[PDB]
Amino acid sequence: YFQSMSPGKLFRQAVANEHPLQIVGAINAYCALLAENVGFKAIYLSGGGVANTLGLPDLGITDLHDVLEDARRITAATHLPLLVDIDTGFGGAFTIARAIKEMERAQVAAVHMEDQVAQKRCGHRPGKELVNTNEMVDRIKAAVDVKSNDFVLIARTDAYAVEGLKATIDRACTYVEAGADMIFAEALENINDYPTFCKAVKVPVLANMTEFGKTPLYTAAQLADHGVKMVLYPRSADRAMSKAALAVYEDIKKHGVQTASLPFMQTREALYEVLNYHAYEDKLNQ
Amino acid sequence: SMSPGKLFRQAVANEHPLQIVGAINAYCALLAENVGFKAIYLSGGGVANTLGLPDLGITDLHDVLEDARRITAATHLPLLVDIDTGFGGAFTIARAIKEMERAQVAAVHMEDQVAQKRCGHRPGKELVNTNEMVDRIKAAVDVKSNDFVLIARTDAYAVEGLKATIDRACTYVEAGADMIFAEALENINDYPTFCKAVKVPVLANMTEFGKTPLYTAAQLADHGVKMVLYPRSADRAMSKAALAVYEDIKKHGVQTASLPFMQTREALYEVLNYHAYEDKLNQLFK
Amino acid sequence: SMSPGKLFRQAVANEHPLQIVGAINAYCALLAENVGFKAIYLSGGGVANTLGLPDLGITDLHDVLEDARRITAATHLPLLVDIDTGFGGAFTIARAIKEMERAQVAAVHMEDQVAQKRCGHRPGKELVNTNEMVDRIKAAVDVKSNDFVLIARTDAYAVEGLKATIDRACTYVEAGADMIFAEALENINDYPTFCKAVKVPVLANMTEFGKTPLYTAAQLADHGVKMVLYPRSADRAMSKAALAVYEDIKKHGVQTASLPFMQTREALYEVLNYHAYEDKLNQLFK
Amino acid sequence: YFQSMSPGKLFRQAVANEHPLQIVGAINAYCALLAENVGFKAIYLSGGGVANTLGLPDLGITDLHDVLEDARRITAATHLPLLVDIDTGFGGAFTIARAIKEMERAQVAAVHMEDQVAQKRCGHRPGKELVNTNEMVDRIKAAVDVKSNDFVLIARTDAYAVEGLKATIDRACTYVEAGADMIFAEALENINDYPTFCKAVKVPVLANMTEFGKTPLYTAAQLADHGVKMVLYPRSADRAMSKAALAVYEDIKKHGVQTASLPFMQTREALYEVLNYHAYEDKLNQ
Ligand SMILES: C[C@](O)(C(=O)O)[C@H](CC(=O)O)C(=O)O
Ligand SMILES: C[C@](O)(C(=O)O)[C@H](CC(=O)O)C(=O)O
Ligand SMILES: C[C@](O)(C(=O)O)[C@H](CC(=O)O)C(=O)O
Ligand SMILES: C[C@](O)(C(=O)O)[C@H](CC(=O)O)C(=O)O
Ligand SMILES: [Cl-]
Ligand SMILES: [Cl-]
Ligand SMILES: [Cl-]
Ligand SMILES: [Cl-]
Ligand SMILES: [Cl-]
Ligand SMILES: [Cl-]
Ligand SMILES: [Cl-]
Ligand SMILES: [Cl-]
Ligand SMILES: [Cl-]
Ligand SMILES: [Cl-]
Ligand SMILES: [Cl-]
Ligand SMILES: [Cl-]
Ligand SMILES: [Cl-]
Ligand SMILES: [Cl-]
Ligand SMILES: [Cl-]
Ligand SMILES: [Cl-]
Ligand SMILES: [Mg+2]
Ligand SMILES: [Mg+2]
Ligand SMILES: [Mg+2]
Ligand SMILES: [Mg+2]
Repeated sequence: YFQSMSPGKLFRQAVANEHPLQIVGAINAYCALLAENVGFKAIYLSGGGVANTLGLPDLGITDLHDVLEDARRITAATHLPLLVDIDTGFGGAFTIARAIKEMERAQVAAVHMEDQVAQKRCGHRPGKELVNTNEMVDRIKAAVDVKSNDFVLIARTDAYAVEGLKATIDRACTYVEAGADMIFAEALENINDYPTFCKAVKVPVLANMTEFGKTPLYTAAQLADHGVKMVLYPRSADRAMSKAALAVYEDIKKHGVQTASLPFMQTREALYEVLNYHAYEDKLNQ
Repeated sequence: SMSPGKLFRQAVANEHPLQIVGAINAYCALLAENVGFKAIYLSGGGVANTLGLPDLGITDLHDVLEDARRITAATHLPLLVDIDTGFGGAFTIARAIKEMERAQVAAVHMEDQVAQKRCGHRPGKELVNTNEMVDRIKAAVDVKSNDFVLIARTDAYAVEGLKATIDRACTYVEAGADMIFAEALENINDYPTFCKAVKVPVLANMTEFGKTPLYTAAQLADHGVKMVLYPRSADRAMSKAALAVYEDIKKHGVQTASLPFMQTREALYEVLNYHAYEDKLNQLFK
Repeated sequence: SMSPGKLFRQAVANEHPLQIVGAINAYCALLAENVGFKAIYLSGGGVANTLGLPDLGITDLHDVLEDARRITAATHLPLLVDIDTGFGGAFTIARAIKEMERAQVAAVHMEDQVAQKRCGHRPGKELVNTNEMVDRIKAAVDVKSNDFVLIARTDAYAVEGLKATIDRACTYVEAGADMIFAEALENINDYPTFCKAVKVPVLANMTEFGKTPLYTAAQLADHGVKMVLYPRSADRAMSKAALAVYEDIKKHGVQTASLPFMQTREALYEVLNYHAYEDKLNQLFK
Repeated sequence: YFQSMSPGKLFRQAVANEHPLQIVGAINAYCALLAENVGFKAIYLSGGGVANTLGLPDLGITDLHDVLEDARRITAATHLPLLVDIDTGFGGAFTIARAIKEMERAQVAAVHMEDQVAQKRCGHRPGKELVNTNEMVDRIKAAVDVKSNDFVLIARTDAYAVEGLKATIDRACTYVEAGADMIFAEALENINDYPTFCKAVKVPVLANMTEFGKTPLYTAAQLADHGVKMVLYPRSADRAMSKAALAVYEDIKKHGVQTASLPFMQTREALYEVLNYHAYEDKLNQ
């Protein structure tokens, strides 16, 4: 409306307005513009996406700055509310506080922080270990301490795969008590566990619709009918982009020319429309 | 021991001709490397457009430098970087060259448009006079290392005709440019006379949706061309793929129909060389 | 609820006159805040010089933006930022304003020099015509929020005389500048006629080693000035102190003679508010 | 000589040439230019300095990017070899590897990494705890794995204050066996412990000459005569700069003008000489 809303308020309103809110991963500002064009009401900056786009595996190598810089580029280009993955907060209480404040300064609408172990030994192997409830509570309190009211903290639990449904609900509920605004859980293997989950935690729940993992793909409607308020598509666009890029590279290498690839390329014209190119080049000219 | 610039010069000498493919980010550069390209490119229009900006000279040294650094962190494959008109006067050009060298960049191209430049394939470009471009080149050559490659790009063809273009190119070589970028030549039969006149290696720009027909690398080489550039080819396909995934999710409430068009986790793991990470930990911490 | 720009406008209205002190970094801004200044300044010459560059328009939006962000992260004290001539054309100026707003900056000043600008106190400045500066201002006003302060700076005095300067300033106000920066006026008696003619608040630049005698804030206010700027004062003393410590260590093999000239750990801890950190941990994790 | 030496080689050579090498802290590029002018042969980027200059306490809040960005600005301005504080490496093996590679890419000559605990619990209080020898060995091996031969890794031990001389020597020796190039220890309370220390570890030893701690100030000559190859002055310049800045701020606030401060300010002329201003403004002019 005519209030000029804060990013967090826009996010909360998008969640309330949609049934459910679909949030799509965008690796850069241009992809966010594409999503906006299609009509999505919220967008997402994946941590794994930030790492992988740098040519790094998703092993917690990236820091606040890697993510912050990708987030800033996106929010500069669109007012569509952005949810940002900040992993485990990048360090202790003061680093978490810095992350929240910097994300808010970057006009980000929401972040999710998770309950994985962060600060393992130097030569410590990759794995799927959870911190205790109390430790995650501390992380949340560090975040809640400095956030504005409108800004959305989503607490993400990875407990489901490891601990089962009951333990997950207990954590999620404790996380809400600590001040989390919403809850991020993996796609439950059984759609009919959602009503119990959503009713227990009270706050809006996000379901993560990842491909090529251990989790099934339900429709947004199905998920909403079972109590879910947000559905996330974290890497979907990016996996298709990579296949397309690879195919173009192979085409050029094999054939000495990109002719066969032409039908698979967005046109200059469509690119110009997404950028509003003509309302620059033409619009203002000597 | 072998500098980026040296690797570039050697790639140019070894290949007939050297295909240089655009990569917008480090992951795309890894894809190109996997396919077996010998040099990669950071497009200025790509830098701008990926930020959601038109290619109108809004971006500065920092926008481009940051994208270049992310790519060279991930690969030793020699990178050619678009630095437009050098981002300002002599001192800015000098800063650009030194920063590009510090970022392990192999080559740059700088062009002879007036400051507020456009795509070389667009109508209504203004050129600086030969003397002014000479000054730009001199500023660059004054601070570059010997191995580092300065490519002088001329946009003169559309505006001044083939003869004037060749004269500029030749003057640019005399001023110390290492190679020539012959932008938006409309006919394969422009190349032999161009390439014979300038002597130094010449790049032909095989961009789509422009003023050039798409000739093969062999055809271009047979006409005296040493480098063929594919500046945005991968990027255009990526955008269409992203858009298609976004439409799928919006229309169908789920990304199932998109799955066949996505790179697999396995292929992603291979391109990131994920297993070398586990390997390294076993190597060092055992 | 109260925007940076609003805090700035209010500081200007409340003080007689508002003293604005240069701070090169966040720690200097904290020192100024401690002393009780109501507004702070990020000098363009300071941005350049601190990088080891001359103040010749080599720096870009990113150099300045990064220094501005570091300061505003540390303090809510309203910050005025030097954006030179806007770093390029209309679209660059628009980007600068939006980025400055995103960085929580309160005010900017933009001047009427030609692109490759110098210190306003140096001989041999070239000015753009009034019309061109008007265009610059319009580009800025078009995208700014209402609260955000655009200060139009004129360097015309040395080149064109007092009368021409006032005419420009007045045209700049008509174009939408909020306040006026009257650079390098040589005599206190230039101010009353200047300030009365332009109406909007006027800043006088009390820089050292320039073309201006150093008048008191009271004297300047009595002549109709609303803001007095001390752009590099702290920075010049810091450099002499650093140099003196370096000479001490080099000459004497030890820094003993320098100890009396060093801030104590205690004072440093107070300015950082170090104890609030321990306090916060006790508050939250008990 | 006429070889064009790598930064690390320049550092090694500076250490070998001097008796001992004095390395002075510089918070920014301009301070590094001042040190170079005075005649120092190596410079230092303090971690505490990076944090404090951001207005942050030295509590491990800063990351690789905060330090990297300050390091890049310095090395852009001078070829004087820079030693950079990278704390405990900013995370596990892969983060350490990234830190080394990025520091090398930034033309840094040397880093020091320490044996403090890093990855404490979220709401975990500030303190002076050491990791076990084995853990630091792992950190060193992570670093040595990716560094170039010439690049200098200095292993820093904080064991002295906590564990005594004997335990410190044992750690230092183990650190050298793991591949550290040099050793950083606090100022030993007894100058005559240095010969034993230096003879046991073999590699060059740095003594840290901090003010206002628990460590005494010996002269460079005294330290060198006892076996020490490097003496560090980490914050000295910066503490004097802060006192000078504060004094200028108080002057302007108290007196309404900076006249009393003038004798304590570096002149425009001296600033111009350090920057080589005249060989820009004059040197190249239309
Ligand atoms: C959402 C996620 O955490 C991410 O890093 O984007 C991933 C999603 C994915 O790529 O499978 C996750 O850890 O599930
Ligand atoms: C090569 C180019 O300079 C670019 O910035 O990618 C462009 C390509 C394009 O617009 O398709 C150009 O100006 O030719
Ligand atoms: C205020 C100023 O614009 C600056 O960039 O600090 C300078 C100050 C100076 O050079 O002393 C100016 O141009 O007046
Ligand atoms: C060298 C040091 O580690 C630093 O962070 O610069 C400090 C020095 C100091 O400021 O006392 C330290 O921890 O001793
Ligand atoms: Cl991965
Ligand atoms: Cl916007
Ligand atoms: Cl920001
Ligand atoms: Cl609840
Ligand atoms: Cl465009
Ligand atoms: Cl590499
Ligand atoms: Cl040549
Ligand atoms: Cl690896
Ligand atoms: Cl200067
Ligand atoms: Cl604050
Ligand atoms: Cl007005
Ligand atoms: Cl605090
Ligand atoms: Cl501290
Ligand atoms: Cl240099
Ligand atoms: Cl770099
Ligand atoms: Cl030994
Ligand atoms: Mg993630
Ligand atoms: Mg371009
Ligand atoms: Mg200035
Ligand atoms: Mg430190």
